[PDB]
Amino acid sequence: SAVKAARYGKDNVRVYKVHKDEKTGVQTVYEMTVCVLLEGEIETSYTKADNSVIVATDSIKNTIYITAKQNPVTPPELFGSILGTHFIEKYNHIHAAHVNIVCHRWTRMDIDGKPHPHSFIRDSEEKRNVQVDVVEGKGIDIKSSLSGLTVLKSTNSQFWGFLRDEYTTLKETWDRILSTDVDATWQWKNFSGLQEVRSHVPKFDATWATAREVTLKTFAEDNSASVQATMYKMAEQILARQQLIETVEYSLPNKHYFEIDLSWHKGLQNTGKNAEVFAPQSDPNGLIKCTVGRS
Amino acid sequence: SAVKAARYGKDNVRVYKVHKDEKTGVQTVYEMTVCVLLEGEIETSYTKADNSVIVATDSIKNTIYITAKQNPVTPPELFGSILGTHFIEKYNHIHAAHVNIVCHRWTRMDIDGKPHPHSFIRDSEEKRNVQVDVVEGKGIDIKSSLSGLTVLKSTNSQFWGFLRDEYTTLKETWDRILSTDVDATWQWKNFSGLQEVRSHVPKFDATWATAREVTLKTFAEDNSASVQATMYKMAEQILARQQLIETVEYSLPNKHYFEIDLSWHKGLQNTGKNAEVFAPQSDPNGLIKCTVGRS
Amino acid sequence: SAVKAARYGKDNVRVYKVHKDEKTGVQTVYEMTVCVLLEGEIETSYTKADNSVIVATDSIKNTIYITAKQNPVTPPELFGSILGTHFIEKYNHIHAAHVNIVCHRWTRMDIDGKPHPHSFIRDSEEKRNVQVDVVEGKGIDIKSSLSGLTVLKSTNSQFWGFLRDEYTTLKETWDRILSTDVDATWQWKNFSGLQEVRSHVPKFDATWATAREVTLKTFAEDNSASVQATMYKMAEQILARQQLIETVEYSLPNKHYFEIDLSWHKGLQNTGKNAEVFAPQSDPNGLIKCTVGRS
Amino acid sequence: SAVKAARYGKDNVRVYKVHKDEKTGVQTVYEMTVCVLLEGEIETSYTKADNSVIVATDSIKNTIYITAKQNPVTPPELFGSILGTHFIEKYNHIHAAHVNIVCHRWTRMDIDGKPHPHSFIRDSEEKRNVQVDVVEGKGIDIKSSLSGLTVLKSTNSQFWGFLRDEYTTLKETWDRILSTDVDATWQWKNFSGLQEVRSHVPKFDATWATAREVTLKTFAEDNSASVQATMYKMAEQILARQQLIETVEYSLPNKHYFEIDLSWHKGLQNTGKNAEVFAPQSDPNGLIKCTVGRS
Ligand SMILES: O=c1[nH]c(=O)c2nn[nH]c2[nH]1
Ligand SMILES: O=c1[nH]c(=O)c2nn[nH]c2[nH]1
Ligand SMILES: O=c1[nH]c(=O)c2nn[nH]c2[nH]1
Ligand SMILES: O=c1[nH]c(=O)c2nn[nH]c2[nH]1
Ligand SMILES: [Ar]
Ligand SMILES: [Ar]
Ligand SMILES: [Ar]
Ligand SMILES: [Ar]
Ligand SMILES: [Ar]
Ligand SMILES: [Ar]
Ligand SMILES: [Ar]
Ligand SMILES: [Ar]
Ligand code: NA
Ligand code: NA
Ligand code: NA
Ligand code: NA
Repeated sequence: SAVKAARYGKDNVRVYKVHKDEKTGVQTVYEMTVCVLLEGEIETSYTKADNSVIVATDSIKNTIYITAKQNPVTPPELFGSILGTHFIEKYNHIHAAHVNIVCHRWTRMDIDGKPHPHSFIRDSEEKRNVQVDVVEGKGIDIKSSLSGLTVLKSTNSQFWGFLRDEYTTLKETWDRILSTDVDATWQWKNFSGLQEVRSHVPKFDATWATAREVTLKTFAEDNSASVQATMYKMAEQILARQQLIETVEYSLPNKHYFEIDLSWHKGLQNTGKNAEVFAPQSDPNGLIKCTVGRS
Repeated sequence: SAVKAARYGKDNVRVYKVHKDEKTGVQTVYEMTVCVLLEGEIETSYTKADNSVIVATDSIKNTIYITAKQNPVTPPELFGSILGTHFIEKYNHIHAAHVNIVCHRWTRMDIDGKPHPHSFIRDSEEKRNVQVDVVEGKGIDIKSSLSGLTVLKSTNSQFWGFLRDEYTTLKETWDRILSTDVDATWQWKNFSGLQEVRSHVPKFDATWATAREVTLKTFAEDNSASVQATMYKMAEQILARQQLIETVEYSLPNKHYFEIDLSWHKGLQNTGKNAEVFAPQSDPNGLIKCTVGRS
Repeated sequence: SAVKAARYGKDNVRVYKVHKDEKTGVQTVYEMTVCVLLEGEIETSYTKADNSVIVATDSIKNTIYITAKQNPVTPPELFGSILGTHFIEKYNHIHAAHVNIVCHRWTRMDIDGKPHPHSFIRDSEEKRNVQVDVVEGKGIDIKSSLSGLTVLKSTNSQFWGFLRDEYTTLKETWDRILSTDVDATWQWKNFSGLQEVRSHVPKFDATWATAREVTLKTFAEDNSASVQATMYKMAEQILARQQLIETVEYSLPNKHYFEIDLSWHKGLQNTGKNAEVFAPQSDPNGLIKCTVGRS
Repeated sequence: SAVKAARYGKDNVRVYKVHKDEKTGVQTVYEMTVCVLLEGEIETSYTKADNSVIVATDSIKNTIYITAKQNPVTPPELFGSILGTHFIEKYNHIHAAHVNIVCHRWTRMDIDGKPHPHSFIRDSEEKRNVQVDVVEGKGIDIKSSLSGLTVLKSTNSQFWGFLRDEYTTLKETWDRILSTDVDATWQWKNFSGLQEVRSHVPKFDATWATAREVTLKTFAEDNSASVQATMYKMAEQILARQQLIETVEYSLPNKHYFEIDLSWHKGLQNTGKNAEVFAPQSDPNGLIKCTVGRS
């Protein structure tokens, strides 16, 4: 036997950081969950009980906290790049660092219409994420994403003209509910190293803001022919607005809301134009995926 | 043997309802999860296989959908009262209906600064809940609550002057992080029946709004001596603002954020006044509970 | 305003303990999650920022670990009694300790048909639990439970002769699937203190084993008329087998498995006697509860 | 813009099937969760609102139930192959079917030492899984796995001789707890189509049984130098025992159990040789991955 592939490190490292402006009193908080997995000349740790090649996962955890102490943790694309670059530069035998960051929302509270200097609310479990792959000799590959953005529209969704055969029961509809959890990923041009990442820093927050705004506006305004057709419009708009993105990927559940026929009870009319009460379906769910690039 | 207590019915009934203003085009959505459990002269279903006394849980589910079709589903205090009253009035042998409703957030989207007529976002997993106990001859007992309201303040939290003995390691602090998930419950005066509930309908949304506003403002503005002292201030303010509430109950985790001593690494200073990077603790957690009434 | 009720302490305290027989080499592991909440003369911590009455939740956590070091952690009824008794005896102003323990399964591995001396498997997420309420002057109230015991029978379940009215669509059946997650609780006679608990120690493991055996055998062998009728048989048998139990409580979901009519496709027969493929329903679920005592 | 990649279908399809031997009365149950995603000439559904190319996700769901009715659902490698082959053969424009199956445990109950004919227990949340990729012109690629197999050993785990630098605090140890959740995957030789899969059917259950037995025996018996060294031994043994497997992959968390120094309290000794009470750590966790092939 032989090792064909190997990576190891520390997962689920919870990190908080505070910035304190001691001139204004304004405090800003950041909270994330970090995973760092390393690759390199480590096969002997598996094959020969050779722990000399192991940078302990416990040491990787310490390094995450130290790096957060020594650097801004925002945007997460930059933090992940600094952290990944540390491992491949520090250790001659480590050749790749794979950094995943989940950013948790701490939105400043408005109290009596004024932003509070040091109080925050988790406005929803929506995440901003990065996957930063730092590969010696191959630069820095960044995928940025938003996930767990849960939305619903009560009309201006349609689904008709689909294939109908002996497996088909689904009625065509010209007016349905559409609800999803948005998972949207934008894949950056390869960066040569930390300098090139730093040269583009403002684009990270700006492209995340664009991706979110385009997702919400397209969802709300598209008289949707399908999940497929609506998600493609989101992707093409995001590509049009940031030349440093190569691809946009959407992964969208179709979280079904079924009509309830109540006509068996006192002739109640609750279908078609009279549909008011629906049964949200926990499972199963449509799952629709696209990766869109430049033609 | 004998039945000392019995209740049964349907749990986890997911319900959606849409209101459509066909004059303005504005659509409004409501989504909840409903549980209805019945009590009454039902012991023989347990003791003698006597299913004649069982209103099938499947029929309870149908009744939830029918009631939602025939009535507004807001405020949940009213909906729960209508639903509970249905079972004790319809069935001579059913003497109590216990209705629990969890209300899910669907907040109207703002697109280009304008409220969208039919698109919504789940802004966080915060819930508004009711427990409505409709008991034949004993009226309607309502407990209203907000839950899963997750907040953090980065300073203006203290914890000192606690008991110190041979079991104590905790350092006193005059400046710490405080984070919790707010579970706040207000218990209404007993109502005689549906008419009395209906006579107070506006107070339900108003008292929920008060409970939330008081929670957020007190949390943000109290230079906290403890979770105990801060939560008591929230309760006393809510009681002062609604005479139809008898008690306010808070159940608050203390979601700890630990300092990380980094002085072992290049003399890094990350404690006390220099604390920037913290380790959020998933478990264990302080758990602090109060029920506050009028003196 | 005034404090009507108050309790506080530490939740979600994960504890592991190992016993090592250094004569046989056999090691035995225990893992639990502990919650301790205290009551007593603590209202001033809420009303006057008086932290002098607070035994810090951090100190409660330390005390859990110290108590586990100084005592066996099995059976959990005894451990919870020792832990609760510590707080009301140690602190003059603490008058109640409420101890909840969840016991996690670590079942010894059988390797090549021989029990391994120090390797364990989590055979399912089934829990053994206790709630121990130690109240100064009122002794020790223990509720023992098993929970998350997930079972299914593919036949010998029936449901007919239930109430049928204008809310009813459910077809009577003489042959259905029955599946549940068993939550069974047995409530002990009040104990005067730790000595009386210790005098009954063997009964705790024996009564848990009885409750589990009776649950499984009754579920498997009862040609069930309803969840109600089957659960009552379990309760009456457990009461018959342990005179120191006062009540037995079951809380059982009816985890529905729906027939799928496939007759629309090539006349496939998949209902009634021909039913082979079913759709497990995640929600909603029947929820059936009983408390059974001696007549 | 252009579609670079696209797949869609139905996720989270819960399926139950019963087999009834009407000669012996013995009933056997199967429960799974199925996902089917299709690829093919479907880009116009995204780009031009062309629903004619869409086999509705609802129809994919119907097809899963119909296929389960018409075929055995075991082993899952065969069921997934039949299901995937259906879509690429039935639809000229569908060129790939990606079938993921999670198999849920329903283990026959033993009542009074006799196997019960129709009663089952979920002995733990351990899963048996398949990923079956059926690609027109490229045959059938199967990855088999077991997941959520949670184990602990209380000794005969070591971790020393790892890299020590200015980022390192971890003490070397010659005796620690090792606990993990086993995720093990074996990747089959490419199969030309359904006939070749069928020709190997007995090997699926046999190789799953081998993978589980080798995992448990190696974990229990290896005086472990690291997670790396132990998992490699499992992989090399599984490869040695089934020539139709090309690779074995393990993904293992190191679920840490920390010593608790209690020497601050009455000089209690709970470290090193005296360590009895430990603090299970929910997060962070080491994460160790290998893919092993033939040299
Ligand atoms: O088995 C282990 N492998 C590692 O890579 C590691 N790092 N810290 N502890 C560890 N234990
Ligand atoms: O066993 C059952 N009990 C009930 O009360 C019920 N209601 N619907 N189905 C049911 N099954
Ligand atoms: O606010 C707090 N209340 C307490 O009771 C406590 N105990 N430890 N830390 C604490 N913080
Ligand atoms: O938007 C949709 N896309 C689909 O592919 C689909 N299939 N069923 N319903 C559907 N809705
Ligand atoms: Ar952070
Ligand atoms: Ar969409
Ligand atoms: Ar609703
Ligand atoms: Ar608070
Ligand atoms: Ar334990
Ligand atoms: Ar039952
Ligand atoms: Ar199945
Ligand atoms: Ar291992
Ligand atoms: Na390197
Ligand atoms: Na009645
Ligand atoms: Na006392
Ligand atoms: Na095809």
